Amino acid sequence: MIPAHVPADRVVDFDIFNPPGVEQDYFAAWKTLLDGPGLVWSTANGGHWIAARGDVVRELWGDAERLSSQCLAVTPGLGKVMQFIPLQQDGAEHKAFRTPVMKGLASRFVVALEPKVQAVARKLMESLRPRGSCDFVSDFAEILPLNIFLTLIDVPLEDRPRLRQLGVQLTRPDGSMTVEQLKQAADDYLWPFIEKRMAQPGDDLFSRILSEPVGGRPWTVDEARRMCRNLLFGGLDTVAAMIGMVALHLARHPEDQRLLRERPDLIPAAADELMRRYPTVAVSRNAVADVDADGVTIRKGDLVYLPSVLHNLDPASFEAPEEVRFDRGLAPIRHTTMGVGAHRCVGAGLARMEVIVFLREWLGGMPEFALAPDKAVTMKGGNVGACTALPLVWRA
Ligand code: HEM
Ligand SMILES: CC(=O)/C=C/C1=C(C)CCCC1(C)C
Repeated sequence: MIPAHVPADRVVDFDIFNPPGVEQDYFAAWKTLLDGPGLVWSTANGGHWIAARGDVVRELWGDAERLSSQCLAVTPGLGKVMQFIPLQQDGAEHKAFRTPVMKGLASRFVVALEPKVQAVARKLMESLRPRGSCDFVSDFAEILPLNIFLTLIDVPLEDRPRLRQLGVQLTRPDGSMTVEQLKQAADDYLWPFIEKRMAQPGDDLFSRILSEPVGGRPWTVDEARRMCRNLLFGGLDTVAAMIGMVALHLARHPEDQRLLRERPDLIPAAADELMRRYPTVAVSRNAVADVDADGVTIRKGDLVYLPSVLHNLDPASFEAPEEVRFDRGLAPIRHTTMGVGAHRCVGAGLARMEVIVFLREWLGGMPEFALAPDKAVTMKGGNVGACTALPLVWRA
């Protein structure tokens, strides 16, 4: 049965956890919703809206006042549990908490972090280069995001090996452990780091954030719990997918690989264009006020799903979106990879550096890689799309 306020022509059954063809190609899968109305109602997953044209994706994603970030996901009970700070807050609450978190991730700090984050990326590269091949997802993409985390909070080097294992269970698969247990496992992982740094603040990421006030008052212990968790998680799944799609891109365009080994001065621009090119994040909102859009109305209560890839790769919003070209003059905030509006990734600057440093180490130190001849590339769906297997070969 469909609600009165949803025209029957807008009804689809698209399932956002498996768009069909998602395993073969994440983006085409999503891109099929372009041949249809700009805002449709999906009967899967308990019934919700999906934004399906870039103007709609972009406009709704900015409506932070009428579209709340509180449900977190379309899966009942998952928002209630994780309570991400800032990611799940509205209005003034969200303004207060965002300020010092943001300030923790300021340019000079990302910039200061460059050398250290590169060496990490390089060390991982070197542990693989002798092999002549690798499952890049499981051996690199899924492993660098946690390493960098370790380096952002500056854990002492002795501990890093023990803490990488501890951490590996929760970067991340699925995966028959409740939403509740998951959050317990990351709080337990994170807690020790929090005690040390609310006690003896250092100059790493968390200390910096934890010594700033929140609207005048000091962080409570639970808020730091919620905000740290949020930094951890916000930094793992998305970065890996991205680093993944970038290594993808290069295995399938060896000519870029040469453009880039020849013109390493071109890496920054290529990061920005690659990041516009392969965005795989999608978010939910819950309507707190009735919102008109695309000549229809979303009602208080309704859930809304926002795939960034229907903005960036909608040819109606960007010329030849599927072309990696170097003459757009597009500022990154003009596309929706890292989101839009009040909720726009605090970690933008850092991600972009992250990718750059990967390119710099991956293209400099490595020889010419390619896809393996007899192993497929496959991706997955959900909120953070990604490859689930990326077999890559090269002459050691
Ligand atoms: C691959 C790189 C990344 C991508 C594609 C990505 C994607 C996003 C997107 C789309 C949002 C907006 C979410 C929304 O409006 O619902 C977001 C926000 C957020 N990201 Fe990222 N992210 C990335 C990296 C990071 C990193 C490196 C960190 C921190 C270590 C991080 C921490 C956060 C947090 C806390 C927010 C919430 C901001 C708020 O509500 O004010 N992310 N990210
Ligand atoms: C449910 C969960 O464990 C992950 C939640 C998320 C993160 C950290 C990144 C941005 C939004 C999203 C993709 C929902």
